[PDB]
Amino acid sequence: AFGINYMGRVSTSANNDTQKVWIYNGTATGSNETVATIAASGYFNAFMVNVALGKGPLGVGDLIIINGNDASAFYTVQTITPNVTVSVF
Amino acid sequence: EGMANQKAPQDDITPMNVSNRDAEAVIEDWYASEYADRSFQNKLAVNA
Repeated sequence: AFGINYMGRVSTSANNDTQKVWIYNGTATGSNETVATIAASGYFNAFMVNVALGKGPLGVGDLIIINGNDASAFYTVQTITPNVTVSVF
Repeated sequence: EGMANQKAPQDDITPMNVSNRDAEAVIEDWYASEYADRSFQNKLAVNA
């Protein structure tokens, strides 16, 4: 249940030779899901244009500030193909 | 004084900060005055 309206950029730099920082909602005002649900494999697949070839805004190593309806934590993108998987940080 | 730095391409600019300060001059008033009585006009060879 990824919602593009709840994803936002944090890092202001356009330098694509370094990693980006994202922030995702998920509280009662956002997608209203737990951190464990959001951190599940392939949850952010709908964000990528074509996840099979790894084409999309997310890149390996980006930091996502996940804000679930129970808690919040930093996460780091590990792979973008064939699924978008994240690990805690 | 300003300063020039480097940055990565497409990165946001990070200015080097320029300091400012102020200087204050205090104004004073001075007077130089004299009197010349009219009875001395006809008694002096100079113009008082």
